Amino acid sequence: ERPTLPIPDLLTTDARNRIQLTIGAGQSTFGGKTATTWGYNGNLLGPAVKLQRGKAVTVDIYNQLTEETTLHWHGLEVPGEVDGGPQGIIPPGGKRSVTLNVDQPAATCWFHPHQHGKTGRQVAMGLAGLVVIEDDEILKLMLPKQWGIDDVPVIVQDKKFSADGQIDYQLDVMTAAVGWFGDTLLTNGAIYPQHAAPRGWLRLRLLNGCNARSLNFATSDNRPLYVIASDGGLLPEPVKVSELPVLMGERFEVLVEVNDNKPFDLVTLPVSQMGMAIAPFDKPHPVMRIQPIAISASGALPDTLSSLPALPSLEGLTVRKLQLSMDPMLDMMGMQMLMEKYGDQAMAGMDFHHANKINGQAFDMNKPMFAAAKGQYERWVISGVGDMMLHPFHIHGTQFRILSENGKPPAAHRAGWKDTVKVEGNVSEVLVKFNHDAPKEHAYMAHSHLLEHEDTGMMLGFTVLQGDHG
Ligand SMILES: [Cu+2]
Ligand SMILES: [Cu+2]
Ligand SMILES: [Cu+2]
Repeated sequence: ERPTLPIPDLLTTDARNRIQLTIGAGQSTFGGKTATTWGYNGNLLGPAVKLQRGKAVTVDIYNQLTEETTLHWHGLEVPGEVDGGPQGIIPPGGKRSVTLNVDQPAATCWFHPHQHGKTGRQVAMGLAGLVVIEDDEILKLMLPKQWGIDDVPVIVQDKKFSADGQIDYQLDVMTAAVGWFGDTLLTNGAIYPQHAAPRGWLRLRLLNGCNARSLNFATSDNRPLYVIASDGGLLPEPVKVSELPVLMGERFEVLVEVNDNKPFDLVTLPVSQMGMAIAPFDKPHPVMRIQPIAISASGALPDTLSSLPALPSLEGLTVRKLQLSMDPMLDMMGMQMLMEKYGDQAMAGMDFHHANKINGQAFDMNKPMFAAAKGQYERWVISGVGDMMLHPFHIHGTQFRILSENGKPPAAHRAGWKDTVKVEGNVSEVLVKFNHDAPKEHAYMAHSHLLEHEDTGMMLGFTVLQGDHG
């Protein structure tokens, strides 16, 4: 029998208004082999922290690893001091506390390490958790809302393991060039689980938690997915899709219909990204089995969900150009190693530690590239012209609107609030506004979310201090 889908615990504040997260090493089992893994409040992955718009929470973070880490709340708009970028060091055996004052629409965000140069390994070892933000608006909708029954998080990740069963992560030339990817797909940490869902509407909060692998969700029997929310919250109305591409670090919430006596699989379809259509990912691959059950369910697919504000006029806004690049030598060496090992299938459908760059500079923790304005829209133009690697570009401190995505206006289910934009051999443009401060000592990051590229230099720091005084 397939294992049941693990359900992260939904963790709320205690009487002291505190949430405790312990970062630690333990053991997990994959395919009958034990592996050392890391987790928040457990052996692997983490809980779902539940936050309400307009309410403060204090998080106490206990680092019980033997190495430094940081804790970043990806998708949360918070000041730099509590954003948990690479400057937010938590010593091994130490504790750090942050007060989060949540001020943004309901959405599914997530959290993960951001340790300088080591983010890929620390996520690969198992660290990731979820953030569920609620507000008044969303609860009035009739959405499926029973956590772990008809409202379920789905954190999808690949791993590769060595013969001893341990997770096999090394940041070497090939993995630095193409990304860390594996042959084993996990869904909330389990291999091909089943989830028992009541007849009616099932809400899936999908996260691509892979280091480097893009995904493309669909159902085994071609039933549609109704997209209701993206990274930064609800869309204005549901968007019906037959397939749903999801970049690394992106979330979408979808509703799917569950009918009596008709089990089906959520699957991922082959993608056109270097290295990612190697067997078993050359064909549709299962993510999990949905098994209909007969218990109570009241959830609805609402005709209307929210209102999206009009894009502001673009005239007169500051433009920032961010040119992404990879060292041609790393690109050539890594691509050759990939082709030699896997052959043509590795391109199907198509020293090095500071090799990857933005505007000619590898990330410098001591030197923010610029100071962005506070409380003012800017247009950021991000280019990957010059290579054909996938760069899901993420900017801390904001939920943004995509104006142009890699050659075209964004797809309808990508036109709302986003914290990731596709850049791949073309140029994208986003409209951003920073509402919180970030000083040089706790700067915001902007980077590709292909973690091995972030780790080898494709990140910049930026500060936010003041708006116009002119
Ligand atoms: Cu992230
Ligand atoms: Cu982030
Ligand atoms: Cu980041």
